[PDB]
Amino acid sequence: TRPANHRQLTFEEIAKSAKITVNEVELLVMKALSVGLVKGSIDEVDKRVHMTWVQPRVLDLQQIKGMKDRLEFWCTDVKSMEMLVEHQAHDILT
Amino acid sequence: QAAELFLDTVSTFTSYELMDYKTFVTYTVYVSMIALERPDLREKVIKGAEILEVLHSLPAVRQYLFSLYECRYSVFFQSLAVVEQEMKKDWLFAPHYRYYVREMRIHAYSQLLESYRSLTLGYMAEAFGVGVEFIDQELSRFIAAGRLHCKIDKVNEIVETNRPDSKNWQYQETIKKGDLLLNRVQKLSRVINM
Amino acid sequence: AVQKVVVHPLVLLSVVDHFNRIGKVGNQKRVVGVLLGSWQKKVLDVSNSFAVPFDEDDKDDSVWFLDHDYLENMYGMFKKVNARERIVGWYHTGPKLHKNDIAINELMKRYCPNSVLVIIDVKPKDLGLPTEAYISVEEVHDDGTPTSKTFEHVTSEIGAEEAEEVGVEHLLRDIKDTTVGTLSQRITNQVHGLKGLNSKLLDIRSYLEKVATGKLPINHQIIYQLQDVFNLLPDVSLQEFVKAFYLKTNDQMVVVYLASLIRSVVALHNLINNKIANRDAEKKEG
Amino acid sequence: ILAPFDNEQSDLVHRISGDKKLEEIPKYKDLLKLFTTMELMRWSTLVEDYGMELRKGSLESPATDVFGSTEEGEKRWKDLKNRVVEHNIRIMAKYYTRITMKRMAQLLDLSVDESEAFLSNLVVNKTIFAKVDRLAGIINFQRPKDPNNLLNDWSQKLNSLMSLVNKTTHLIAKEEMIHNLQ
Amino acid sequence: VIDAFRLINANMMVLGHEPRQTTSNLGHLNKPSIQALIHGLNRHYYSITINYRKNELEQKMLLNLHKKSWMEGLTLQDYSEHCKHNESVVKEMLELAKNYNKAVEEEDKMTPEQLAIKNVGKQDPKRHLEEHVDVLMTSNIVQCLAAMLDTVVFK
Repeated sequence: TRPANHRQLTFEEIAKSAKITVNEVELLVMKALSVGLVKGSIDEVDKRVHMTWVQPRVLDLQQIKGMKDRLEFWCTDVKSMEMLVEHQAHDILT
Repeated sequence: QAAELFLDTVSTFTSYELMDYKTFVTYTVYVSMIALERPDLREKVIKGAEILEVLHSLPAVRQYLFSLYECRYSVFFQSLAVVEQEMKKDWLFAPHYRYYVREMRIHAYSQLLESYRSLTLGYMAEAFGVGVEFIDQELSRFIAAGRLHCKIDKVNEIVETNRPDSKNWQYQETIKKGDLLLNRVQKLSRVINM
Repeated sequence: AVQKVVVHPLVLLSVVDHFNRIGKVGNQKRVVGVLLGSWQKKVLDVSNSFAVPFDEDDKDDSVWFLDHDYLENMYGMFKKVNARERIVGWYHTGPKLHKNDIAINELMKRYCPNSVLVIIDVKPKDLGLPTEAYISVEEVHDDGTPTSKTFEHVTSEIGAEEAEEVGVEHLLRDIKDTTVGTLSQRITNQVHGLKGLNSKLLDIRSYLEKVATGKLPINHQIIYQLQDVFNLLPDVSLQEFVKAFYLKTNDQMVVVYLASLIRSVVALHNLINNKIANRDAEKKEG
Repeated sequence: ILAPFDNEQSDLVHRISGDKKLEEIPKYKDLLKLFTTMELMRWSTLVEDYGMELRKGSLESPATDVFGSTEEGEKRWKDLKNRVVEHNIRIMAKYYTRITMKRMAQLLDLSVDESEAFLSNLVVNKTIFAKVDRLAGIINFQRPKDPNNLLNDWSQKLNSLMSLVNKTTHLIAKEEMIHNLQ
Repeated sequence: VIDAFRLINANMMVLGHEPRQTTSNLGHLNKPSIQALIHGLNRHYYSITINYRKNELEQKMLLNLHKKSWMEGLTLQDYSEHCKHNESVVKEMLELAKNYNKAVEEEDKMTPEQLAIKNVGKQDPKRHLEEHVDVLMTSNIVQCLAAMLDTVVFK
């Protein structure tokens, strides 16, 4: 659910979502790290979890348009840098 | 290089033309107090058998060395003043006899603060030399010069220490040597070709 | 199984002139031939090749004709002149892989259990390589079939031998690199990389456009790989990354500074030498 | 399971596991599974579930050797306790990044001073990396980061990106080949 | 080195006539080597000119040799061996710097007629330092620029 930016989440959020108290949540994430479902690292003194990689999943046809738009405004940066580098260093060889 | 080359106490001093051996030993200890640091001052000038045997006949120089080494800063100043008086009228030390002094003092200041972190300037009054205002002025004028990296707060009279990285100091020297060499090479370039 | 394949220019020239001499007769679309080469460790080398009569109908993709006796006797005939070569695979000059490729690969897998398919483009228009290398494999998934035959790509490159190198050097009189230095290190590496990356992104754009409006055979492995791609982009706004970047750049510039200083000194020395040596030449004429 | 952790012990465990006749005896297979999986129990459940299981059957003679002998029993029980606490330390160092001291003592079923005493000899013997500040009760498990390593990881990530982007397109073309041929 | 030859008969030479009647001057552009003259050649056979036919398609195809993929031009190398290489280069630069002035001072204390022969057995820093400078500048500049554009091409 959370975006790639600001993926850090707290213990109390897990406690409320999973309907358990705090003292077990570590073990839960431990299990989630053991079987390789999710990859990350966990802190204890500050009650924070740093989540990094989660398994992919299937999704409908109205969600891939987001990836299409992301490619849309991704290709333009490459094109712009191409043009800038080509024009700036022209006389180095015609 | 002077203190480096003066390791001939044991390799003979037959050059009695210029001076006698006792003056040679005094000169070598005076320059060894400048050039080299504690891990070598404890290995070459404090452990030498011949230099210690000669120094045993000179109470003043032995006291002046042990005061610095044994961390008796109070008695250090009398010996420093006597030595600088001696070398002011002495040959080949007069034209810069001040500069030498301006090292030793600040050197001692850098040899005490590096162990603690928040030593007050009140302790320095009875541990280093009387006069809080004098210590304050000296510390301020040495901070302003860019050396003796520390800081002082006067509202509560507390001295704090810091540890700058050894990359800043290793950068202004490069830039200034580069500037001097560039000036010299430009002068050389336009001396020729009218 | 196979890691890299190396292709000599000889087979490229043979492909080109075979295509020319067989397409001049009539309007054929695809031609087929068999390659010869060698193995060492996991690296494959291709040396030479010969053609073979092949026929295919555009009406249906299930009818085609090859010759067995021709291939057998021609291999036997090339055996008598050089015994080091051996059958390794086949090539077809189609612009893109066809449906019948699996059937032909199965047909001539008899002569080599590790046949490798090579596609050569006869009229390239870009800077990319003209050759593509594929190998058969059996793939397994959840439902539909326990195994299915599928091609997988293998890295390819163009090699050269000493005699081949001198021949191609004699043939390439007109075109030769201007300078070797920062020029060839920059344009031949960076701008071409930008070109290729943009082309790849455009192709994947096209495929993604084909979905959710048109045909729509939603495939899931492509989606998984797209998620993996879009998840692996690093973040350059982090403070520690910026600090490390600045530290390394500042560390690097000093060396260029020093080298420029040395070059200036050497130039001044050369100027002094020339002026001194040349000012002492006018008086010798009297 | 008494051997201290090493690669030779690890591959010997892997080779000795998965025996067709080993399943004839389930309890020691369970012990091997417990010692080969992730984070292990504190001390109590295994001593309460396998202490009595080392007296019955027709194979408990090495178990009776381990218990009944006084000096051997004491030494081997101490060794087993050390092994299990070492396993817990290794796993919690692998998964955590910074931990309080009270929780560390709690998970080991022993007091805080014995916790620091048991980690001090380990860290001075150069087997694990740990930095404990005992004015705030904090333990740090991660090394300082050099400027080279961050950029090296960045470059590796870039290389993986390029490789996987290259991989996607060929499968794209192969998928497209069988839908718009005619 | 490729040559082409055809044979002649001696009976026609007995008639006081020579083969290969000449109608233009484009047949005598290359003088034969002395070893061809040593053997039979003109008294037994005659050489003919040669040419290579070139077209655009094969020539355009053939220039793909040694071309590299778009991946090779975007990798930015390890940041650990680079500093080792720079450190290695700087030390020999220092040593050549120390050795330069010795040869600079004695450049004119000896007559210049034997100046060139004086540099026949031992190396000279002046020629032996420029290559260091060049390689060092090139490597540093390209390594900087690659990372420079890569920081923004990807995200």
